[PDB]
Amino acid sequence: TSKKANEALTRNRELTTVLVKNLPKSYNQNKVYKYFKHCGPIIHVDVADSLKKNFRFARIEFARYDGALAAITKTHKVVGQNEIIVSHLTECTLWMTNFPPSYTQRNIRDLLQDINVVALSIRLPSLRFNTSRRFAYIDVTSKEDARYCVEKLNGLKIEGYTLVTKVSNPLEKSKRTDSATLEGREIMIRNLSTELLDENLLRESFEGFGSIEKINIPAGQKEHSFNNCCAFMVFENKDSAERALQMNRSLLGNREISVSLADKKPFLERNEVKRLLASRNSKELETLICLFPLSDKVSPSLICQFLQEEIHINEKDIRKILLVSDFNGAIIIFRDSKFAAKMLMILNGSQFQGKVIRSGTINDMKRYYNNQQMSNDDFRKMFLGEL
Amino acid sequence: LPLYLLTNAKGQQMQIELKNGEIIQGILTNVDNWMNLTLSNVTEYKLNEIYIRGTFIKFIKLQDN
Amino acid sequence: SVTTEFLSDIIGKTVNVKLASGLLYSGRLESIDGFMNVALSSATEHYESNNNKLLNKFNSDVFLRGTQVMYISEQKI
Amino acid sequence: AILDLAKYKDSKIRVKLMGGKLVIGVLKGYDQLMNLVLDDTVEYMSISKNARKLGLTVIRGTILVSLSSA
Amino acid sequence: GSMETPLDLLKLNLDERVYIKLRGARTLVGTLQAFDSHCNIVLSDAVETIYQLNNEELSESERRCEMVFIRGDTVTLISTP
Amino acid sequence: MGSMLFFSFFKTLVDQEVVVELKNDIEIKGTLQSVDQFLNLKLDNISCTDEKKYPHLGSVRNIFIRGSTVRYVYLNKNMVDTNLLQDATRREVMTERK
Amino acid sequence: MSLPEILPLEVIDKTINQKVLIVLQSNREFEGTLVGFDDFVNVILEDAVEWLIDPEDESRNEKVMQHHGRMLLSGNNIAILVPGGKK
Amino acid sequence: SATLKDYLNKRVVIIKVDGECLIASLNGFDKNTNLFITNVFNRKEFICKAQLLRGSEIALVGLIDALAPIDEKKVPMLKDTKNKIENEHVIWEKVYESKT
RNA sequence: AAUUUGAAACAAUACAGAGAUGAUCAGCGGUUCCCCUGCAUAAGGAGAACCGUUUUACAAAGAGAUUUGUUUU
Repeated sequence: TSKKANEALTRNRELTTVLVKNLPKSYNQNKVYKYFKHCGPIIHVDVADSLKKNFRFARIEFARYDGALAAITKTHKVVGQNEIIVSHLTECTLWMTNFPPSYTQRNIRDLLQDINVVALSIRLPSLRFNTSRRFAYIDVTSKEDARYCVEKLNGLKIEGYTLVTKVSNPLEKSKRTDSATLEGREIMIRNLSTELLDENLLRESFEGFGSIEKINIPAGQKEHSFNNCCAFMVFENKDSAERALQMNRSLLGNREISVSLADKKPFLERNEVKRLLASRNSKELETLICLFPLSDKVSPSLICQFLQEEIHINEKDIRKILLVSDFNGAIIIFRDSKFAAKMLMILNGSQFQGKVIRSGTINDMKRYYNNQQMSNDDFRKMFLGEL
Repeated sequence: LPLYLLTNAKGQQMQIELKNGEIIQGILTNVDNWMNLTLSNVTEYKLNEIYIRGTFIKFIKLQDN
Repeated sequence: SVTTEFLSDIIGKTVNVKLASGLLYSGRLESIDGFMNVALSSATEHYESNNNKLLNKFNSDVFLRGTQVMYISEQKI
Repeated sequence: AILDLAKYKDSKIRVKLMGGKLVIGVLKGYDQLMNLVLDDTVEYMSISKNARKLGLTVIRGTILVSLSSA
Repeated sequence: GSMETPLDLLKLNLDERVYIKLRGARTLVGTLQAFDSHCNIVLSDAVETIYQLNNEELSESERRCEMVFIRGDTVTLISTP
Repeated sequence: MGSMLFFSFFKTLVDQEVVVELKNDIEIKGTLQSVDQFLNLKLDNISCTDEKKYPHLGSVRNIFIRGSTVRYVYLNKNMVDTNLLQDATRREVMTERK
Repeated sequence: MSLPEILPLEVIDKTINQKVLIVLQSNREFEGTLVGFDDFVNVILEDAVEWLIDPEDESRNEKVMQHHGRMLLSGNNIAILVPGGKK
Repeated sequence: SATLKDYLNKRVVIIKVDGECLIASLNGFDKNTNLFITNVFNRKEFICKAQLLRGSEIALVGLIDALAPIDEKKVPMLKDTKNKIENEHVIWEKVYESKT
């Protein structure tokens, strides 16, 4: 069995993380560092304002437990003229999901602010391996604040999205709505004819392999009279789907179909990006630009949103936005090469998330990344002398 | 493709007109990726070798071969 | 380094800037960069020497291309 | 890269240079960028009457256009 | 404090009429719309002036144009008219 | 590395009629078809302007031009947003030296 | 036995604070005290003499200017460095 | 993208910076426009077949259609890319006194 | 080891931290290299980069080979 030493790694997190309460208004992140760096090597420091802005909180993630203990010995010391308190940060962490795709850290801080909850730390995930990732861990200042956030924020509708707010505990994680695809139970059937795009016929043709949970036929295939149609079929267990792959290269009706396990989206996007990065054509590449350098936490919705709110680009001018974290950048694919060229001109040197970014072609993005990674006689005499 | 042709051209007779309108007549013995040369048995317009800085080349007349 | 310290302690002094073409510019060095681009206020233009016939007197800042610059020197005369 | 100056490391060479200058002298040393140290240097401008003596010199590798034996 | 580079100071002249002296005894005057670190320039409402020597008398001719790109390598100096 | 500005500028003028005047005094009317990182120009359906005094071509409809031989590129005011050029320029000089 | 080598940039280093003559590609030279240089052999000279040089007769040389203070002489056109200066 | 692909193995007119035209066939090229060309002749006795032209010296490549039509010889003779006039300073002092 | 089209990637986006990943950004075989545990040597530790090899549904069409100090006079 694989065991839950998740409780191990979470205990490590709390155990080596401290909360410092009641630092002076004038105390910044740097001064927190100087005050505590004698306690032990520090991994991270967060500072947050109090509710009435009269003092500050700090979160310090220490490398090792002895450092957290040393930090806690500072409880009831006096800083400036403020008496601080140092304690382990515990049962003060939320996991939040399904905020709107365009919410930023500031939006989340302000969300908690609206109900008079100070947020000490908001931690967003890397989009390296899945561009769609969207959740957050939030450390607040008390166990009560955590319970209040769950009571008030779980189920709240924000921009049409039903928010999820939970007291953080990874063991309680929900089963995803796409888990069937993630689990390898969903097959994709390709190269069906229009005559064959029929749920009943597919059930008779595939149900021998195992119980079918679901059949999805993408819309628009009959209406646009496609030569080739696709369908997706989810089986209740992995063994059934695997055995159903034997229908590959087999005859169905009067057509020859392909059948394979459905790939997941992050995989498909990376293969699209891999295809793009190796390209030597030019009609497609000349319609896209790159922005760099960017945090691997920046989602396409934020980049699209940035183009709309800061650059005033029309939604339908953007064909696609793809992340390229191996070069710390992002690709924006537009509708014509002239518009792309003009966006290239407008965007280079602009500010995003408070930092100046540059635009350019793919090779430009790669290059930037790689680059960041006395008497004549006297003189004659010494030499002559050696000879 | 051109520097490739010079690489294989190793051992050919050649005439090199430089920016200074001087001529060199010799037998290519080495080029590099920057187009510098060394050539065997040479006429300036007497020498056995010569090194020619590629930036100072106007063009090279090769053999019809 | 010796060069960057030179650029630091010649800001504001009067200089002569000679181009490769032999044109000579005199005036107060308002700005200089690493590429030897120059901005000069009150620039006179002579050929080769300040003692020759005056070609131009300039009334605003003149910018000069570093790629064309042969030398820059302090004027003490 | 292509020419090992060591074979030329102590004889008189003929060096043509970019601005028209011709220089002859004994090769004392060199680097990868083809900067050279020459002794007994003579500088010719563009025959024999156009001759200046310079003694010990360094020719900048950046303006070298051709090198040969002398 | 800090360091205005000559390029930065020249960008202070953006949208204004400038005087450019070019290689080959030629000068332009126009309204500076753009330039880069190579001194490539886009001038609007420009006026080129070509100066020549007939034996011992100075003669000139002029061209005028709406919008003109200028390759930096021909530029010897920039100032104001 | 930098530049970019005029490269992007020219990418906006592809399919516009321009006149390229060269260091050799030759003037060429043509349709911009492509540009590269060195600002080499490929012009389609060319004709020598000023005068066909420079007949040396005649039987030439599309030319490649080495960026380093260009002296002037004449354009029309209709073709350019002078706001984008001034804004982009202030951002770019800022970029090349920082 | 094998007596050591001379490296050009090392010679130029050994010329700092001595007199030097810097000859350009054209018929022009600057004599002065070498203050320092950079990677590209841009040179800082102090109280430099600027000469135009007659090819036939070294006496009919022309002193273009006596410089005072320091000059930065761009290493673009620099053909030859002579430590100790002329003769 | 602007490559010299379309011009491969087709007849071409080359203008070199010296101000010399060339009729040729462009067999090869690199990303420095170093021209590998064959069956070159002026504009008009055949000089040769097979030469390397160095990109630095190329001003202009033009794509031609048929080799005849055309020939010429009473033309002011085209210049070079350099504009080394002569006594530019003389011209500038003339302009100074002209503005006085 | 390539591109374009048939060709529709569905299923409400989100649904558990660099605590993420399918060569998706990998495993394995090798080469070289940046420091430590240390006098040495020698376990082993933190690994980086290049080169072999292990993965890819079907069809058709046309065919990308450009390959990682010459362009700021």
